[PDB]
Amino acid sequence: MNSVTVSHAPYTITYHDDWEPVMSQLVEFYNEVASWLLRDETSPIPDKFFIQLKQPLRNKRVCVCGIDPYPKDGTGVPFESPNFTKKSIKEIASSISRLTGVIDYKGYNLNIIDGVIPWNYYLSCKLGETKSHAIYWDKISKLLLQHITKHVSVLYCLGKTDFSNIRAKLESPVTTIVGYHPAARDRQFEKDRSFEIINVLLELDNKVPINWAQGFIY
Amino acid sequence: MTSSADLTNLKELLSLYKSLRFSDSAAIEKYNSLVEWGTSTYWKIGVQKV
Ligand SMILES: O=c1cc[nH]c(=O)[nH]1
Repeated sequence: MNSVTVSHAPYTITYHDDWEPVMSQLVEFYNEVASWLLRDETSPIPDKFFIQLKQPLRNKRVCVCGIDPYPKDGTGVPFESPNFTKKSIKEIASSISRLTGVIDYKGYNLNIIDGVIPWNYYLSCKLGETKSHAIYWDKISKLLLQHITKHVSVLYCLGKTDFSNIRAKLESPVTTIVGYHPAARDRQFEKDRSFEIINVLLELDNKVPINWAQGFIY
Repeated sequence: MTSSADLTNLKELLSLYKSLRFSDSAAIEKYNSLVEWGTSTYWKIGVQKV
């Protein structure tokens, strides 16, 4: 755990060694935009924008990527709902329940699964308004997602519309699956087999499949 | 990318990858056509045409 200093809240960014190559560029990009973005109240709070940079990358097989945080109550960990109250994480948990046959559980978190890094393409939104900070994060979002995708075997993006152009944001090709957002019409997320697909793709790359049941909180 | 159909094709690609002992033209053409579909659909996959 290292840190670097920026000129706007949160002022310090703490990061695991595996992120070192992007940190000086992150500092330059964040400094040019942060004052604008800080004019709004955000999800998450500025002190949590970068908490996922504390995760290692070298042990990661899969990135699970949403577009931006919960409009409210973002923790800085994508999809994380401490008291298991947000619809998206409950839907993700029901899919994994159906997949694994675990029926009794009290919560689910993508961030406690071996080999998985949950990620948000944009690192904040103005409170209550999805994608409101797309314009600020743009260059940072590319920088960080490109770095992640040097390490993972599979990128799984949630949201057909949101991620329709994701390939243009990446330099090197990476295995990329775009599935439905948990709130898609017509129970489309329920029918989606992305978690299983990710595992077959991992096997095709001689990697160990993800144990999705590790996400459960009991 | 999403679907039960996609999953079925990938599983079949994986099964053929694990054999790699093609006894006819059909199986080898299937394997290679699945590679092409997988690569187009997911951008990059871990196996290669033979
Ligand atoms: O962190 C989150 C929460 C909901 N949806 C997302 O895309 N990301």
